[PDB]
Amino acid sequence: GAIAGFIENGWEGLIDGWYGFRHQNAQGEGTAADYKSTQSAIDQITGKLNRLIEKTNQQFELIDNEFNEVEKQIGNVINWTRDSITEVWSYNAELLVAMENQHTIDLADSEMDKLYERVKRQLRENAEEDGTGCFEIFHKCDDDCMASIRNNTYDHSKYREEAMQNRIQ
Amino acid sequence: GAIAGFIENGWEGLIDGWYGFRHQNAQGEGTAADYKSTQSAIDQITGKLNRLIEKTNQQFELIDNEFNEVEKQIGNVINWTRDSITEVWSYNAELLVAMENQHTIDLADSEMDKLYERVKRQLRENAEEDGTGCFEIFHKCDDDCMASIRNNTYDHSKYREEAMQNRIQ
Amino acid sequence: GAIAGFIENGWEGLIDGWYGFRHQNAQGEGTAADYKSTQSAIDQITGKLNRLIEKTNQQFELIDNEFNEVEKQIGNVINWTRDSITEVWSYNAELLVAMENQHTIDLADSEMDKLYERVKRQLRENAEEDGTGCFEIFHKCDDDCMASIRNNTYDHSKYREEAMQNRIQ
Amino acid sequence: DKICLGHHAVSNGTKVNTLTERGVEVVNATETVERTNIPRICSKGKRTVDLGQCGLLGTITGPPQCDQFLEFSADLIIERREGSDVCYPGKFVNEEALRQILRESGGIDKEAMGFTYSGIRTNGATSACRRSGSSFYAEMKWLLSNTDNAAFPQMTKSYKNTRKSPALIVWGIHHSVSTAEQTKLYGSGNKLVTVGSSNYQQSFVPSPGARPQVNGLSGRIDFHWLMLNPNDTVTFSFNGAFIAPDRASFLRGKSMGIQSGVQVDANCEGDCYHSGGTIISNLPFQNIDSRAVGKCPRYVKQRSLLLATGMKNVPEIP
Amino acid sequence: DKICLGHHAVSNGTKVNTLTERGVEVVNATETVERTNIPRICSKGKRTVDLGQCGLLGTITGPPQCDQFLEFSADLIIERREGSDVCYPGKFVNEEALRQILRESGGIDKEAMGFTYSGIRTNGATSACRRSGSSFYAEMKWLLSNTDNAAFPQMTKSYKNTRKSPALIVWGIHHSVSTAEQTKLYGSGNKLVTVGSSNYQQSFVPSPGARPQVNGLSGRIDFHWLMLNPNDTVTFSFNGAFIAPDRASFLRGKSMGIQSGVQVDANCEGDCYHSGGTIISNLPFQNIDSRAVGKCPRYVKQRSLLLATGMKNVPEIP
Amino acid sequence: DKICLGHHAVSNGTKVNTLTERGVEVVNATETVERTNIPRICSKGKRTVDLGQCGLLGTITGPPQCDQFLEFSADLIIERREGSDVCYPGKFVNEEALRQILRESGGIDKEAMGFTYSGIRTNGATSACRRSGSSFYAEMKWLLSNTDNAAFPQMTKSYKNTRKSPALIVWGIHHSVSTAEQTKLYGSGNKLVTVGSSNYQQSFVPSPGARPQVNGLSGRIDFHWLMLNPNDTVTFSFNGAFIAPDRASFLRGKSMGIQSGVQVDANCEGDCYHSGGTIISNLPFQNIDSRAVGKCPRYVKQRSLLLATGMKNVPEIP
Ligand SMILES: *[C@@H]1O[C@H](CO)[C@@H](O[C@@H]2O[C@H](CO)[C@@H](O[C@@H]3O[C@H](CO)[C@@H](O)[C@H](O)[C@@H]3O)[C@H](O)[C@H]2NC(C)=O)[C@H](O)[C@H]1NC(C)=O
Ligand SMILES: *[C@@H]1O[C@H](CO)[C@@H](O[C@@H]2O[C@H](CO)[C@@H](O[C@@H]3O[C@H](CO)[C@@H](O)[C@H](O)[C@@H]3O)[C@H](O)[C@H]2NC(C)=O)[C@H](O)[C@H]1NC(C)=O
Ligand SMILES: *[C@@H]1O[C@H](CO)[C@@H](O[C@@H]2O[C@H](CO)[C@@H](O[C@@H]3O[C@H](CO)[C@@H](O)[C@H](O)[C@@H]3O)[C@H](O)[C@H]2NC(C)=O)[C@H](O)[C@H]1NC(C)=O
Ligand SMILES: *[C@@H]1O[C@H](CO)[C@@H](O)[C@H](O)[C@H]1NC(C)=O
Ligand SMILES: *[C@@H]1O[C@H](CO)[C@@H](O)[C@H](O)[C@H]1NC(C)=O
Ligand SMILES: *[C@@H]1O[C@H](CO)[C@@H](O)[C@H](O)[C@H]1NC(C)=O
Ligand SMILES: *[C@@H]1O[C@H](CO)[C@@H](O)[C@H](O)[C@H]1NC(C)=O
Ligand SMILES: *[C@@H]1O[C@H](CO)[C@@H](O)[C@H](O)[C@H]1NC(C)=O
Ligand SMILES: *[C@@H]1O[C@H](CO)[C@@H](O)[C@H](O)[C@H]1NC(C)=O
Repeated sequence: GAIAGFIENGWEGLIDGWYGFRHQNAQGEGTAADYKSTQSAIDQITGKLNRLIEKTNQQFELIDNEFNEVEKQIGNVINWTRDSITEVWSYNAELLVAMENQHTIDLADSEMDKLYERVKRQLRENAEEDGTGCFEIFHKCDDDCMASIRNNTYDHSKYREEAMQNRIQ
Repeated sequence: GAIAGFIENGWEGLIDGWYGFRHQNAQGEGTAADYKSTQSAIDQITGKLNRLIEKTNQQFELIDNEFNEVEKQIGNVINWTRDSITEVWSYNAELLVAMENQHTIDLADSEMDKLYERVKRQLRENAEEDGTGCFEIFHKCDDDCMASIRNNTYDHSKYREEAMQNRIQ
Repeated sequence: GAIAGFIENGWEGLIDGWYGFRHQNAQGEGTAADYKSTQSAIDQITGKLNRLIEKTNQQFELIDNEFNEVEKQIGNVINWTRDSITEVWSYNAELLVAMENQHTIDLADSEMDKLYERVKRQLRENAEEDGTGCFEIFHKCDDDCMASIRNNTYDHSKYREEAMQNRIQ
Repeated sequence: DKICLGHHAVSNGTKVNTLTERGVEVVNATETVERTNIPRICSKGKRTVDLGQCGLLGTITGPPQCDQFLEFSADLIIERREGSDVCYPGKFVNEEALRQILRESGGIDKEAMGFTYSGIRTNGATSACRRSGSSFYAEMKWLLSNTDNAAFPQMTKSYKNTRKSPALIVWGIHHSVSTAEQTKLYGSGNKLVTVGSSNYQQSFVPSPGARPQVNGLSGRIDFHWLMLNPNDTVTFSFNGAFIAPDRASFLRGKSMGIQSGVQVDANCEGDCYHSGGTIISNLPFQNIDSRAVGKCPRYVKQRSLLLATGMKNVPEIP
Repeated sequence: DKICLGHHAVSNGTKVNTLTERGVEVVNATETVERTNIPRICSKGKRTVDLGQCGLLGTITGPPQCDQFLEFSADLIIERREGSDVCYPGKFVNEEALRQILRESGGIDKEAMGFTYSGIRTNGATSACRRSGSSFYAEMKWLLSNTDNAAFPQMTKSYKNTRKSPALIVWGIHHSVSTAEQTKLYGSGNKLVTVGSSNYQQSFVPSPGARPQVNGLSGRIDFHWLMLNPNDTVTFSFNGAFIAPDRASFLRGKSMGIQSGVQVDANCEGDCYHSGGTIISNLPFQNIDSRAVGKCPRYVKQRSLLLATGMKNVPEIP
Repeated sequence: DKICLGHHAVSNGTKVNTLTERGVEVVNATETVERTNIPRICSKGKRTVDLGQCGLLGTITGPPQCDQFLEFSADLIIERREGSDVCYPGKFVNEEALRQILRESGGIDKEAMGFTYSGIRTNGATSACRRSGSSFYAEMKWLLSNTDNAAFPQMTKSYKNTRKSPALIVWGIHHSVSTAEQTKLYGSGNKLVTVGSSNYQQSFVPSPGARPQVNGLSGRIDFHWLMLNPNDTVTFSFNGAFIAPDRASFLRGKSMGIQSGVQVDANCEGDCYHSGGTIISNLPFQNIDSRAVGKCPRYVKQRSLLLATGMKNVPEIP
């Protein structure tokens, strides 16, 4: 009945956010979402969306005719030009999406690290990494203490004596 | 009257470099720039610049006439082709700059981390992270000691006893 | 006769993998490759390769003649269009390769960090970073112990007492 | 006591592509390539003409089919396949260039050219241009000799464009089924029509000869056109086989022309059209029609290109 | 005791380019731009005709050089520089459009048009079209008066396309060295040839006059062509100087035409060609020929673009 | 004791765009799209001709305006709007193709064609081509009958290109105001001009008729041109209404032609031009003129695209 964070698995139960906290203390197990990192990621993704929505003001008119076919020579020149251009946009679209998606995925991982790194820096010398995305806290952390971490009001100085004692022996 | 590093703020007083050190000891407060990380970042940015300066040897000549308009059919085919091509380069330019800028910004952050990580590895077990981009040094570090860190000549073995003593209790 | 990991140097002796381990204990020095990180990197690179191999089904036919030159006006329009398109693909190719290579290099560094970070998290409080990509292990690690690390079966709890003792004094 | 950092995931994962992987699952994605078509012409906010049987070029010469459109006005112009520019069998020279011109004309304003004739019939008519009875193009005058086989006098008519915009001038050459018929209409001898401007100079000769019967007729009237610059003049010297214009055309302003085979809708509002309907989309790309016109997303070969709108989906360890 | 993490490296490093650096060494790289050419036409799996001396347009009219190809069939068509569409000096009108049509025709199927003549010679022949002795185009009939200076009667021949595909119709106008020669062949007076269809109407006049001697001859036969729609008819009214067709052409299906000056190979299998050979490559780009045709990688200016297939190469500290 | 790591920042931040953000402040940025124009033609290092009133095609036929340029030489050729190819009213056939040819000719070298005439006037002149008194095109000969209404004998002149480069051959057809005037000049009867080469064959007829007065004249001389292959010959058979050439043209080498309405400067050095001046820039893009020519940066719609040349700007906490 253990818990684990990122690094081989996500949380299908986290349904009110993208990134979040999951803890276990004497009061039991709990899971809450982090707002700041979630919104930051959402802001960046929608940012891409709006960018790809930016319409063009370039108007194009008919250059040939599908009722009465134009002359062969100029007609083949036109088809050759359009097909060439189509090849170009198809390539651009394929590359754009592939490139964007690679970045969307990476910046998502990036946000996860930043959150993990922030929590690590809050806990100072009062905790150790378990290697599953979790921290082993070497003191009593009731639900109020866990909440103090989630809102960045955890004062490690308060727990430092009790923690280092339990860590050393 | 505290000091803080990267993570929510830059230094407007750092005017002789891109990345730098800021310390406070008994001798007071001081700020110096790091050369290596600054130059590395400058080398990468100018590297992009030279790449975008690479001119073309493709020469183009007049295909129509702005004094005496060419025939309508071939004239409209030309305008249709040029406008289509213009749409392509406008897209490329927009994407190129957006993509470059995203990378320029990220590699700049990257250099900051590397510098922070290097200093962390110099200090070994003699310091702790405060979470504002700074290190709390658990021994006396005069201006000479601070300089030893900046030029990567800090021998943690020299201060290790005094440091671990102050960290533990 | 010391050893050093990544951070200013690669290993020309590592010839059976991309990433690997190098240790020294009483039994001497040894070097082994890590499979998982090596294959992951290879999977990503070949992934790019297959993507760039994806052929087109667009067929193009002759639009002019190199035995009997076509009319000047339509002939110059054609050359102008082809040259313009050639400029576009030359640009795309240059950018594609430059962009891919930047990413190939970065994801390679990324894999190195992940491996280093994983090992760091295995060792817990029983080791310290030397700053050359290596870990100073503060206990006896025979060849069997070194192997336990490489296959992620190192139980830090087993060595924790002996390690913290040697680290503290 | 223990606190873990994590990210959400689903069982409802959708695959996308990247630089390296093909089919990597992300939490959420959206489509970038439109395939959703509206099989109607969304004409709201736009003055629209459904020419139907009236060919676009027919709006200038004026066969019966185009009588309603002789001075039309539009923001959107719709050609139909059943359209025809012709009653008496024939075709325009440089037809497509002319269509491209009229598609963005915003419509046409007609003006009398004021030609007068003497010792000649102008009541040239045909069964093919039936308007009640036998008739002819509404903007043209089919000129004959006077009786039959009679000599057609040489003539020289001119017209100046006293307006600030160029004038669409259209005339026709008639090609009789036989020299016997050409003689019956315009008299004997070789026939020449010359057309002079100040940036244009051409010449025209009838080509009498047997041809297949179109609408029961083996004769052809081929039309020719030029644009007359402001204050410039055209001059028509001829001696028979000439289809004279009665009025000139002036372009009203700006419009857009399409060809389609679907109905119009005045409730929907669109700006990108193809023959099969209207494309309304904020998506950057489309896979409906390469020849789509107006303000459209770029056409691509692919039917689908999913853009990741969520992180990589990593299943929870059960 | 100490454990280090590391990555491999070489002394055999190869430089590539990135966004920032130019010439950064990586462990391993591969080429993305093909420069390797196969100086042969890889024709395996494809029915191939090496027209050689037979010009592609010659396959329709049929000079001696093209006698083997009068009803050819192919998937790949190869034009050669020594090719010629002509025996008696002349050229097609709209030649390139016609070539582009025949290059993807899959070959041609010929069919008699069934013309019959009276009070006229049809045995028009020349020294330039030598087939054993003096002869003429195989699919055409050079029509003369009857004796010499004799009057050439007006005629009117027609042909309907009773097939489901359009028919390639080709006729010729003869331009004599002098009016003296034109008279000797077709009699005195002005000569007119008219050609009528149901979407086509043209007219033709001979232009007798002195010209440089090609193949010893100062006369020219210029060819003209149209495509006859299914169930539509063409009509030829004329009175001399007319080169009548004997057969019509029908396109067999689908093919691809190239121009080349290198040999064919039936063992190699390719799909991208240029005049200098075949490009077989999985590479996305090529720097061989901008005008390469078939299914080809994109042409680029650069001869080389190395793609990194390995990490950055960092030398070991010795 | 405490040591902090940091990065610089400013209050003078400049906004740029990325994949995700729009208007993210960076420390420093530079422009990639040129908008800075030099309203002059930077001609340093380049031999330059400002044709002025001489139309480019006029350099071949030689009206008075082009007398200085009859054998010009240049690296850069500048057309001006006030330029004219004509003294006696008329126009070239295939004019734009010819312009495109001459724009990169590097200039022209003229050579006598050596025609001689008998029983004919060659002193055809007009008030429109005033050079001191009434005159004509410098490289042409206006041929007449001999007295008035007199018969114009049939003639046949030929010229071979004995040089290693193709020869620009130009001739003219004259269109009289009336058949009365055509008769007065070249005698009665239909007039034909034939032009024969070894890859060219055409025919020409005058079209006498009333036209608007240009320069007081209702007559038109329309010019025609071909390129004569080395060692090939042209032949001119005619009987009136023919404007004969006196000299042929040979292309000097390589140049570039532009149209402009701004002055020239011999101090500035440029390589990218448009009608409004010269673009000198190392920037990859420009937003000045889509039709700019030479070696230019790519044209874009946007006026500005800032490239970040510094890190993200993060203000210091006060
Ligand atoms: C999965 O990704 C899609 C694509 O981003 C998400 O759907 C999007 O949801 C937002 C908000 O619900 C929609 O925004 C809307 O904008 C329109 C236009 O301003 C407005 O009228 C609406 O009221 C709404 O604010 C957006 O259009 C919509 N995108 C699509 C393509 O439908 C979806 O939310 C993602 N899934 C999850 C679980 O978040
Ligand atoms: C340096 O990079 C090149 C390029 O990736 C590597 O060469 C590649 O090696 C692989 C495996 O040896 C080749 O895969 C092959 O695929 C074909 C087609 O399916 C198959 O017939 C072969 O049996 C093989 O499986 C690949 O083609 C080849 N690429 C090239 C361009 O030759 C090379 O391995 C890299 N160097 C090192 C030391 O790994
Ligand atoms: C803000 O970014 C701009 C753009 O990079 C920086 O301006 C650049 O400054 C460098 C050095 O001062 C200029 O290099 C120059 O190259 C030319 C040509 O070789 C040479 O003649 C000069 O003597 C100089 O070495 C560069 O041209 C210039 N770029 C522009 C567009 O002016 C600027 O330095 C950045 N701001 C700060 C505070 O660094
Ligand atoms: C242009 O492409 C269309 C699309 O298939 C084709 O139907 C048409 O025949 C092409 N034009 C010519 C002149 O072949
Ligand atoms: C080509 O585009 C220019 C730019 O507006 C326009 O003035 C010109 O009329 C166009 N050409 C034709 C034939 O309409
Ligand atoms: C098209 O480009 C080729 C390549 O140099 C050139 O040889 C040819 O002359 C060009 N076409 C025309 C009409 O100039
Ligand atoms: C108008 O035409 C007359 C001759 O018809 C001409 O003299 C004049 O220059 C033209 N322009 C104006 C503005 O009058
Ligand atoms: C075939 O041609 C005849 C006249 O020759 C015409 O009446 C008919 O409509 C055409 N089509 C069919 C399917 O018979
Ligand atoms: C030059 O022209 C003559 C006839 O005028 C011809 O016989 C010869 O083949 C041509 N070429 C050379 C190189 O003499």
